[PDB]
Amino acid sequence: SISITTEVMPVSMAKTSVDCNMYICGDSTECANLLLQYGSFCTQLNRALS
Amino acid sequence: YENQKQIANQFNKAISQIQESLTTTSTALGKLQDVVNQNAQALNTLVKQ
Amino acid sequence: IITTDNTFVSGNCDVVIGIINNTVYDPL
Ligand SMILES: *[C@@H]1O[C@H](CO)[C@@H](O)[C@H](O)[C@H]1NC(C)=O
Ligand SMILES: *[C@@H]1O[C@H](CO)[C@@H](O)[C@H](O)[C@H]1NC(C)=O
Repeated sequence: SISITTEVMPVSMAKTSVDCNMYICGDSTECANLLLQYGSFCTQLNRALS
Repeated sequence: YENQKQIANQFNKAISQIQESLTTTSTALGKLQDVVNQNAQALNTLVKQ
Repeated sequence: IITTDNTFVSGNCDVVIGIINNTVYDPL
């Protein structure tokens, strides 16, 4: 007999990004100056997601 | 067995072409470069923090 | 034993490098 069989494989997922200042601080100027004290944490997570 | 000289000549020319493509400044070894870069990048971050 | 059953024929004895002289038995 001749049989035909299905196999389903995932290839990719969704490409997502976050604005680190918009998530953490929103539109605040005080929060941005307080977040500057942590060094480079937003750049590193943006680089990983990219 | 009847085409041995031609096959040897083609083998020799392909070997010669590899060491020219690996001389004319290609970026075929970028997979080995990226790894190096990644290490440096991560470690540089640990210093600046 | 080298016979015609386990051997095949191709061309003349002029282009292969290293060919020798030997007999090939045939079962007639
Ligand atoms: C093997 O090497 C010898 C020595 O040069 C040479 O006379 C002979 O023809 C060679 N045989 C083959 C099959 O290349
Ligand atoms: C095989 O026999 C032929 C006879 O026609 C001869 O010319 C040839 O030299 C022989 N082969 C060798 C390797 O001597």
